[PDB]
Amino acid sequence: DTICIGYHANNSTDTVDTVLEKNVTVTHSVNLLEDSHNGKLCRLKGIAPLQLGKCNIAGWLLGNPECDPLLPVRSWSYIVETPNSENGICYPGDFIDYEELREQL
Amino acid sequence: GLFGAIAGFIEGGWTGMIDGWYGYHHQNEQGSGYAADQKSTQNAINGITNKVNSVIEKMNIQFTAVGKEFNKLEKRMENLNNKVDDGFLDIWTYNAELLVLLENERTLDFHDSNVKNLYEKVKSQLKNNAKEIGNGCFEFYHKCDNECMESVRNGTYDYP
Amino acid sequence: GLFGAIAGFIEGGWTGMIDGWYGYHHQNEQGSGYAADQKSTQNAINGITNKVNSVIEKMNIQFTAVGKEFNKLEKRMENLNNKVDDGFLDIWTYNAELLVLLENERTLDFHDSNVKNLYEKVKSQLKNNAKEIGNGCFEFYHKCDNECMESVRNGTYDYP
Amino acid sequence: GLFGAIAGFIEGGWTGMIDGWYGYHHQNEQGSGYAADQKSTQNAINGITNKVNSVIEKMNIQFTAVGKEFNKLEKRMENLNNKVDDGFLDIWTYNAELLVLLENERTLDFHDSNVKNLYEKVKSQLKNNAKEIGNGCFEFYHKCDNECMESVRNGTYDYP
Amino acid sequence: SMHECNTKCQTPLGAINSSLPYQNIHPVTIGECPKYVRSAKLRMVTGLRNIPAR
Repeated sequence: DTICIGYHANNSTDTVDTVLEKNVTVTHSVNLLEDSHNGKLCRLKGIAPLQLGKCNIAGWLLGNPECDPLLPVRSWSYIVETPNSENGICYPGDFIDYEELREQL
Repeated sequence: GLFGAIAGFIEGGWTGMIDGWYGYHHQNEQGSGYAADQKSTQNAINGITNKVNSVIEKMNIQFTAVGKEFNKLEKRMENLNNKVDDGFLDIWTYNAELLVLLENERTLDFHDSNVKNLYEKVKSQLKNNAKEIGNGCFEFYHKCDNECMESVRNGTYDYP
Repeated sequence: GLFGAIAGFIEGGWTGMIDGWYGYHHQNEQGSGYAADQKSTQNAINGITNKVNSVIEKMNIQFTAVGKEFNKLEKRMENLNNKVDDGFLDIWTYNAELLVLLENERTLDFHDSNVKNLYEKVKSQLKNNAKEIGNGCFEFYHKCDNECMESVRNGTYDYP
Repeated sequence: GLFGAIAGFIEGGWTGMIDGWYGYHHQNEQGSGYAADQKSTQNAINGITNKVNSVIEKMNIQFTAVGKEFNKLEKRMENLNNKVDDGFLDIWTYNAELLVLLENERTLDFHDSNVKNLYEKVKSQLKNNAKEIGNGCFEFYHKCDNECMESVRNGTYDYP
Repeated sequence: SMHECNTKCQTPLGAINSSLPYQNIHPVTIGECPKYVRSAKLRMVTGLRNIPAR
């Protein structure tokens, strides 16, 4: 008849960093950091975004002929461009207060 | 650790406990086995759950944050926007990593504390009925049953 | 708590102790009453006064901060101003709610430590000439007066 | 401090110790000398070196921070620039003095912890062969060699 | 690419569907997302130090 006080252990190879020691092996832990994403553009609360695609803001708003598929788009939850959003202004000059117009939109 | 139980006088943790974070390995003549202390386990779990809640609750959700575009004669207000976005991101990353090092240490201090508070609680019951033998292990003078072991678990065993 | 005296080995605090945060109860033949331990009370008050000073004096007073005006073609510098004010207020509320929850737990740990440092100090003075009984209380072996009971308070009584 | 060993039960530190932060002093028939307990001192030096590295690592080196001119009709954007520069410098000065006061308290508590861990490992080892005198000093009941004092440093000591 | 998925948070790389307080995917966000930080590990301990005694 003996009685021994002790603490828990397991097979858990979880690790955490402290001020005293880095990568201390621990029985349980959870990550507060997120790294997972769908890899996809998705609907924001059941409503689909506008995808400008081959066009930018200025080609849609002026109604550039290469941006005619974007002219019937009434509503969106957010607006998306791509790295190849080159179909904008189709005759040279300048767009006065462009930076403010996309900020309104 | 800090208080001196976790890798301290108690040499290692036992995989025979799965029921809780703190427990008693009884070694009766009626048979050996492990039995977790539900009090120190649940007090630790409640304190950990409130720490897990607190760190997530203080992190109020990030809303829609989009990049601002500026023209060729707006390089200063671009570098002000860059300085603002970088300088906030530095502070949020810095507070996130600083708190993680501090709270992981304070949690290991807290668990070492809970083994110590449990050890002294059992020692104050086994006064002149037992001697300390294995740094956690007590050896009884009169040999008592699994009922008398459970009396030591639940906070009774008032014997001299 | 952490140190295991406040709601730990001492079950509750006395409402007859008002003179200091730490002290002693009389249970001698010369009658009951309370006498405060001024050294544990004052060192706790000094630590509390310095942490109260620290948390206030680190916060250097806010000068005049007023709203800024923006026309219909200045919505970018309006939303940059707003992002700066909101992002600073997020960090400020976050640092304030970190400090208050952390340092309230450290204050409980600090006071719980001062009850340990007092109890172990009286145990090391009393030794065999008094034994622990009422988890805080010490039964005198040979028995002695309120002068001898006072001598334990002031840091003398070096009797085996 | 927070564990009652440094400035507590041991009255003061020894200037004859130079070998380490925690150590013993024997008074054998073989003579006297200060000899550090290596394992506790080195573990403390690792804990201090890791915190010293961490607080230097967590800040990232300040790149080119150059002042920006604004004309007579851009004084709002100068007051945005100045508010951003001041508000970041406020927060970073507050973070620096926060972690200095907090971690300097935790350092003294950590060393005080390591001195009580050094005393309690010797108390649990010497057991029935020695009593307390100067609170830290252990008069033996059998008189054993400086080899047997080294057996208390490494923590073997084969006699109950 | 756009798909018939739904979410509470979008980024330029893809849609996050999590309740964790921080993220490290992209600073640009739409809807209610976790806080962007440059961290690679913000793992908090819930248990004690694992010492299996094996």
